[PDB]
Amino acid sequence: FDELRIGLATADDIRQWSHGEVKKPETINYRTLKPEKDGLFCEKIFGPTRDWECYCGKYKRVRFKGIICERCGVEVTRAKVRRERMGHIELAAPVTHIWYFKGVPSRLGYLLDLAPKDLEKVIYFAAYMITFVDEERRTRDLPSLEAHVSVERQQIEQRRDSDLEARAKKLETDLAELEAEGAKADVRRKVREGAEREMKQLRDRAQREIDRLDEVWNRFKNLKVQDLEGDELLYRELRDRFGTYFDGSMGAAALQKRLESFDLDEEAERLREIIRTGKGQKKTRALKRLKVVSAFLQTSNSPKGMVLDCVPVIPPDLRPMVQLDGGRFATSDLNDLYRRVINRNNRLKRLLDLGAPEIIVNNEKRMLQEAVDALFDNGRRGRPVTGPGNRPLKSLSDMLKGKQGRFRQNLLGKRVDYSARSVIVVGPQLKLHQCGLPKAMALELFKPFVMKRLVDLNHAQNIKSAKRMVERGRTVVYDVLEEVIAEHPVLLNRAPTLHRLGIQAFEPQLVEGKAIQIHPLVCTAFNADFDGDQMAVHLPLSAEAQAEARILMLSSNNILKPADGRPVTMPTQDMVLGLFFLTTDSEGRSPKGEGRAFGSSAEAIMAFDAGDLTLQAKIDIRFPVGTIPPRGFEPPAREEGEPEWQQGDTFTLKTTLGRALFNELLPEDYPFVDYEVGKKQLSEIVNDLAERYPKVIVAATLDNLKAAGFFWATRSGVTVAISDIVVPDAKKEIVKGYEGQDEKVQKQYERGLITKEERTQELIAIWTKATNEVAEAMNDNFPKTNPVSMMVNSGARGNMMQMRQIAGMRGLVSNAKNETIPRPIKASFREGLSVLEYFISTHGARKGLADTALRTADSGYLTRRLVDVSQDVIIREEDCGTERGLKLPIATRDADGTLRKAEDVETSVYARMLAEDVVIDGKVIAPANVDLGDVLIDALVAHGVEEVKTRSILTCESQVGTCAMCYGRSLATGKLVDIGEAVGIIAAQSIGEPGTQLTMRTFHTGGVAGDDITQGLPRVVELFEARTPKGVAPISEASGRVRIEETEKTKKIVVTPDDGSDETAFPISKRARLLVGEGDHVEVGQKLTVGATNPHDVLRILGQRAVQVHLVGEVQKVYNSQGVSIHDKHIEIIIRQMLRRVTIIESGDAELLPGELVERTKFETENRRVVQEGGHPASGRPQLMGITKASLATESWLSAASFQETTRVLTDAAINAKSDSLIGLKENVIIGKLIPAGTGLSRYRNIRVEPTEEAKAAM
Amino acid sequence: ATADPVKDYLKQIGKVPLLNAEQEVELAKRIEAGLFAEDKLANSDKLAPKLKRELEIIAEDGRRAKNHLLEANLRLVVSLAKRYTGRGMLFLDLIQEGNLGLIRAVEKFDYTKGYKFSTYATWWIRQAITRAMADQARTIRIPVHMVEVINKLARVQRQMLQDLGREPTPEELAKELDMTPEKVIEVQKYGREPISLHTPLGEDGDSEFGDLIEDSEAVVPADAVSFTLLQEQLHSVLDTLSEREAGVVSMRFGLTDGQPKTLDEIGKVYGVTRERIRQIESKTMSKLRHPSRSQVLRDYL
Ligand SMILES: [Mg+2]
Ligand SMILES: [Zn+2]
Ligand SMILES: [Zn+2]
Repeated sequence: FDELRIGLATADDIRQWSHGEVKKPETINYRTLKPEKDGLFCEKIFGPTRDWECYCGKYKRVRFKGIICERCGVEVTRAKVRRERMGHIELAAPVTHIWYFKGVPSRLGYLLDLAPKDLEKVIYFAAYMITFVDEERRTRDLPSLEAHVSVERQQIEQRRDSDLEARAKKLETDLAELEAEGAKADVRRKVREGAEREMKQLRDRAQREIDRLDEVWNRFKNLKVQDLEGDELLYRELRDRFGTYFDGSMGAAALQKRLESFDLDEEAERLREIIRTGKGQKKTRALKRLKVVSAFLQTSNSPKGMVLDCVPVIPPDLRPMVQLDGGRFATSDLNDLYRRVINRNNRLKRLLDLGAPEIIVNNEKRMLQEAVDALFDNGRRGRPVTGPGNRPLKSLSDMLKGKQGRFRQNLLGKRVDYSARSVIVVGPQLKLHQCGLPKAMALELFKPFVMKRLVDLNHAQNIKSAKRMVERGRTVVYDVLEEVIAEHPVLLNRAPTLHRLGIQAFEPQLVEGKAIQIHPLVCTAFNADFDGDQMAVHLPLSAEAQAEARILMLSSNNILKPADGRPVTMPTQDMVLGLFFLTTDSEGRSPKGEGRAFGSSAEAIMAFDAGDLTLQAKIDIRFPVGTIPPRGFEPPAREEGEPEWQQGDTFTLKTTLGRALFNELLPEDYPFVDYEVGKKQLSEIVNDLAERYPKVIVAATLDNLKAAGFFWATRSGVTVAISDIVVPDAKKEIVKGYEGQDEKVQKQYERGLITKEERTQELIAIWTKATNEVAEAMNDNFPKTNPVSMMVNSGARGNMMQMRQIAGMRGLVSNAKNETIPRPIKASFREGLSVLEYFISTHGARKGLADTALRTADSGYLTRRLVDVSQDVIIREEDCGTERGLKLPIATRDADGTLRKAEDVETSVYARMLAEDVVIDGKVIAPANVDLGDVLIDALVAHGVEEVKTRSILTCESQVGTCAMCYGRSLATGKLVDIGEAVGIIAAQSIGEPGTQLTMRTFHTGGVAGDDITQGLPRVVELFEARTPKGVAPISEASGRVRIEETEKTKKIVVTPDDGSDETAFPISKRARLLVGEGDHVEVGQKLTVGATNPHDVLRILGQRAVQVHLVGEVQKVYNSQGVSIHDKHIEIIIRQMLRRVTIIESGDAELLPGELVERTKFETENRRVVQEGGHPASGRPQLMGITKASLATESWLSAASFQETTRVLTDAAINAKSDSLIGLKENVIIGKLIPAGTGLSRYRNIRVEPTEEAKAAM
Repeated sequence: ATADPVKDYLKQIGKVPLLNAEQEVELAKRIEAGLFAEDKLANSDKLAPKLKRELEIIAEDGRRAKNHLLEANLRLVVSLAKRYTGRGMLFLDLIQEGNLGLIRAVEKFDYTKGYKFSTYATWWIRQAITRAMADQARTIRIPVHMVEVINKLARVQRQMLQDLGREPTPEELAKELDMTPEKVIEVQKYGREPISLHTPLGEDGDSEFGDLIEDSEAVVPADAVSFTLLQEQLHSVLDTLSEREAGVVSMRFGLTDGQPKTLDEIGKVYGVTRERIRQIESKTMSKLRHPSRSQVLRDYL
């Protein structure tokens, strides 16, 4: 389990694994249903089908286990041994493996210098091959064979001359006799014409016999190894004419005979020689050939296994034939493929037994080879073997691949026991850490524990009686159930589970109904909505699992979302509206009892219950001792003649009753919050509470906030009648004026003075102006009292666009294929659309639905790719010895006379760590190795700093992984990241979580294609794939003079760098936009055409820091366009995992291949060991590569096998004979060992616990 | 060399010379020449080496003529194998098995019957093709006589269906074929084709038919827990009884070991009569049959 090897399995290994020969094709008997002898499903080879029974019906008893039956040879043992015992099929003629031959040429490898079409010709029995030639023996006796050929030519010419003389005599004789007989007037001309026709035909066959002799001579003269011969007649006449000189064969046996004598070390030698000198695509050919051949040199596995003689068989359980109801049978397609191979092998053996024609034997060997190929890969070549006539049979590989393969459907993700699922309901009566399971769910989940406690409580005599009562379901079972499930957490989980908070451990609690009762305060972190969403409940089982549920997983410890550090367990739908109504100012609502002193909040509550004081009214309310005053009230303390402090003393405040209640919700140590709460300030309050109070106190305060928010939202005066939604009264006249001027334009267009396109453009412009103006009128119309504004201005639920298109006009709405109708929807949803206006609304609606479906699909795909590329990076050191960092800006866009901090400081500089101390006047403002929060950043920007050096992960160098300090504080705990936290998966999920939340598509292309770059999720995936964007913006290599060259066929730009640097020319199309000055000043910074720069050349000509900044800035500017906030360290992790590979050149002294994928640490180690040897180091360039290519090119082939290309990497590992170290997480999920992240580390599992001496002395 | 080797095989047949009557009778005479010559060579008698080489030349010519007859007759076997295609066996495999039938056919030919090769070869072609179809087409092997019985029953059932236009009762088919109706039920139960395990269910792609079936051989954890608790409780109730009674019951059903022992078998080591040992045995069964020591075992069945 330390190491998991792979390689080519030669026939010796197959025979070692095998336990017999599957000689016969049949599987089971047709009446007794017993497995056959020495055939498929054989009990002698694979093992018995029952337990400790044998085939011949004897030896049914268990006592004499491990013996061999004399009658039938079946070993008596368990029935599960048929899951692990394999045999083999002995093939009469060798066949090739379809994985290596007929694949990617990087894995075919050109090990023999043959074209793939030549292989198709040779091993599919359509063209011959010469396997061996006695070249030195052929060249030794050249004068003798030349003399024999000369003798043959001489006798050919002699017999031609004799035949010519005889034909001349015959022609003269017949001409003389037909001119002397005089049978006809011109019969001599006819016989002469016939004679000359005979002349030309016999001369033709003479030149033809000469031609075949010449062609066989020049064919034999240039015969060598690796020679093919398509024509069977030509090879036959070489065999007949010339003997024991060249050896050839037919089919895959030719490859075996070539490979047994194939000399490959000198092949690598001369191939290195042609690597050293040459030019062109020959370099690439020899490069791939040397990268494949050198695998067989260093490794000890012989290359014999590419062509095979034996075929191992799957054990019979894994290709079962199971009995069903009604007598029907169901078998796997592997049994059918094995049956086909066995039938054809038996028929080939039968043909080899007797004397058979070569065409029939060759066709039999071809169909055998094709059947073996179909067994290894059904559908790789040609029409797949269908079978029933509907679908192709699934081969071995066809279930090692894809969504139906073992890697992705049964190894990474598995079904589980002790799990349950039902719909969800909201329960406000629960705490933060409680969930309500039904009775049936809790009984079926906790059934074995219930039986154990029932036997312990002796309600049942033994286990069977306990099970009988549980199945019957008596009330004592429910009582002991309620006694059991407490102090036993369960894992709740939603199916999408987009991010880390999709699994949260609650404490179960018995409730009635058939639905899981769930705290509303946490349902937004699940993305849960109570509309039939079904949540599965998984049960942690051992002590370790429920301990990790209690400590790591509890719902009262997951306040802060790891995506941005913002609180996520304070939802907004209903409680925020209640607190808004509780704490808002009295505007538009009649304030009763406005401006009267109150002794305490109790007297105010009594007055409010009486009815003479409204909830929001500016009153002077005195507060008892211990209440902390507001942040703004401490300096404006009540004026004092003697020295006094208002910090712990009583005070009077000008605040409403509702704010006093709200500060009764918050803890006593919190300062009196004295403003409109809404949502954003509530998020800030919850963030401050989480940052400055322990977890249990924060859970209690949010539970109080939930309860009071619901209580006051019931009485908040929100409701939606149709009078509450109000249309602007000015909308009628605004629309009337705009349609009047539209009518004026329409009669203006009717005269043809303007085109249709210009009219459409100006019409959509003026109608956009109209909808913006009526939106402004709508904002100016509504008061603060109506509930729609009260639930949209409080951050509760809704945006201003929705209220704009319910009250005001719906505005402009798109057509099919992304254009705009000149006529907008002038009717509001309160007024109600007309027929066709509603039709054009449906145009946009269905496109939006299809867009969000495809968007969530591609978001899941990007999330998976990010998880693969960004995994196996884990915090593994406490601190580095480094001091280098990143120059992240802190103060930007300062005005005249003032300094302003950066706008995106909250996602970039926050939650990081300083690389070194900062000084402005010789004194440190912020110490090194501390987090950067609000107060410290405010102090720095007040002192007058412009940029800071943050110790980020891109500059982190370490012996293994990354350290905690260089990564920065974790955004999910609010503290420093613990050693072992799997930061890579958290980063990948945080990038992939708002993929469905982007909801972006290009509104209009402007009538031209290609002018607009990719937007939204396609832009993000194009950035992370390191691909060249669709809008390419070239960058000048050096500063110099740049001018345009407007060639008519294709535009052209030319930049001439100064200082004697070489001219570089960039090709640009005849497209509309180019922003560079002709004969103007240019440098490396700017871009010749506005567009997305290709980041490959950015890295090439600017540096690693510049390309890191560019990538981070681009993805963050995509994400910030929608409102989703992702911290930049999550991107920086993927970018660091992205630039790790380095491309090397001129590696003539570093003794490895130049111009491939080389790891950075390995390249540095090679440089160190070659400068230790004295040789000059090889050059190297960093290579920005995509997430997919970096995921495939990994050390552990199990992780790459679990990814997309699972056939290429398996063949690659088999050829390279690479064994993977099990450092990683996919390769530890598959095996079932503990993952090396978090609790699974070595430094945590190696603890020994013992009580102290005074502890055992006490008891 | 490309896909669809059926086309490649058909072109590999090539433009073989079709044989008019005198040509194939001359070829058959050359077959006999080669065969009788190699038969003469097979004898151990010593002849002239030149005569031996001449007979070897005749044998080579006979082998060449046998080959030429094969490539001449691959056309007829392809034309006949297509008559029985698309019935669970591949077309080229049918061609190859018909080729086996044809090489069996020509070996058993004589020129005494002045008939064409078609009317004699077609019998062996049909016989070998239907024998291979009986032997190898189905996943479960069915013997050839069962196959001919079942497809004769199928064809006469089809004749009944096209005759009276209705599905006949199995009793009518049994009495019109003179077998018992239970035999007819048995043979149409045997004549069934298995359905592949990997059939898709519907719109969903990941859900296959193979994951829906359970296995009866799978161990149930409840059953194993019940078994080990039954063993523990049986040991406990054995310890509850007297030591001598526990000893005598431990051997009567051979509880201690894997083998039970008779009353005469234990009458030597302990030394009592058959009367007394069976009396104390039946007393132990009666004592365990009392309802006091029953609830600890009645639910255990
Ligand atoms: Mg939902
Ligand atoms: Zn046996
Ligand atoms: Zn570090």
